[PDB]
Amino acid sequence: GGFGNQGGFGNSRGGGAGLGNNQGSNMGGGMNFGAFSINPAMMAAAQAALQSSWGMMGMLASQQNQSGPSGNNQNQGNMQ
Amino acid sequence: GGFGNQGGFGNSRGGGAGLGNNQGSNMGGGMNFGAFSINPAMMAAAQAALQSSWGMMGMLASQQNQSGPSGNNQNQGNMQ
Amino acid sequence: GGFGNQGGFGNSRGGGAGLGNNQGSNMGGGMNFGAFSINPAMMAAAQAALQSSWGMMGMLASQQNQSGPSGNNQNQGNMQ
Amino acid sequence: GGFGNQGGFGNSRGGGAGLGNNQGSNMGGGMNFGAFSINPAMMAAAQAALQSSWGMMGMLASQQNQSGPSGNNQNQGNMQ
Amino acid sequence: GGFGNQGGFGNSRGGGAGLGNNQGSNMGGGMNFGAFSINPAMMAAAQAALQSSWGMMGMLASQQNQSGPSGNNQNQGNMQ
Repeated sequence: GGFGNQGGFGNSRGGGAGLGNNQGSNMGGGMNFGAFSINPAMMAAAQAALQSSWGMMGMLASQQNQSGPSGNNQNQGNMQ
Repeated sequence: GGFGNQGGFGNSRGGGAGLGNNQGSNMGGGMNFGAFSINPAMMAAAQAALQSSWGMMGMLASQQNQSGPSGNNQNQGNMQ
Repeated sequence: GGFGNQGGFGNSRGGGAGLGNNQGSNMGGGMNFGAFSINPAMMAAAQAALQSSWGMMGMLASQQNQSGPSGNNQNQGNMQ
Repeated sequence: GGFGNQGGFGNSRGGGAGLGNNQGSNMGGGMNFGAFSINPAMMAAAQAALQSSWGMMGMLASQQNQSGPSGNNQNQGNMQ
Repeated sequence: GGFGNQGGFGNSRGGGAGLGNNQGSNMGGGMNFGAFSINPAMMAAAQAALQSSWGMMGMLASQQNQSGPSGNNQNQGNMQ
């Protein structure tokens, strides 16, 4: 058998809706997703840190260090 | 048999709705998802930290260190 | 069997809607996505840090170091 | 079997909508995407850092170092 | 089988809409994308740093160092 393989999606008259087959990956931190819809309305706001991993080896090493956001200012306006 | 393989989804007349087959991965921290819908309305707000992992080995090592967000300011407006 | 292969999507009368087959990758930090829709309306705001990985080896090494955003100012206006 | 191959998408009467088959790559940090739509309206604002990877080896090495944005000012106007 | 090959997209009556088959690449940091649409309206603003990679080896080396933007000023006007 293989190593680390991923089959396809939505074929041969595909259908349905979702999130599938993620390895070591990040989805979010301020994001909107709309499809096949009528009059959608969405709002997102995030202050965040994300860290992820798949298959990691190490010897006398240091791997993945993250220091988050600090000391920022932000302003977004209105939408009529 | 294989190592770390993932079958496909939504094929041959696919259907239904969901989240499946995630290994060592992160989904969230401020996110909206809508599909095949009429007049959806959604709001999300997050202050967060997320950390995840699959298959990790280590010897005389340090792996995955995270310091979260600190000292920020944010403002989002209105939507008529 | 192979190593690290990914099948295709949306073929032979494709259909449906989603996110699939990501390895070691990042999706977000301020993003909107709309398709096949009527009168969509979306808002996103993010202050963030993201880090991701797939298949990593190391010996007497240091790998992936990230220091986030610090001390910025931003202003976005209105949309009639 | 191969090494690191990716099948095609949207062929032979393609259809549907999404994000698929990413290896070691980044999508976001201030981005809008619209298609096949009527009267879309979108706003994005980001202060961010992103880092990603697929298949990495190392010995007496240092790989991927990132110091984020610091000390900037920005102003965007209105859209009637 | 091959090494690092990518099939085509949108052929033989192509259709649908998306982002697919990226290896070690970056998409964002202030970007708008519209197609086949009526009266679209979009705004993006970004302060960012992005770093990405696919297949990397190293021995007594240093690879990928990035110091982000610092100390800038910017102003964009209005659009009636």
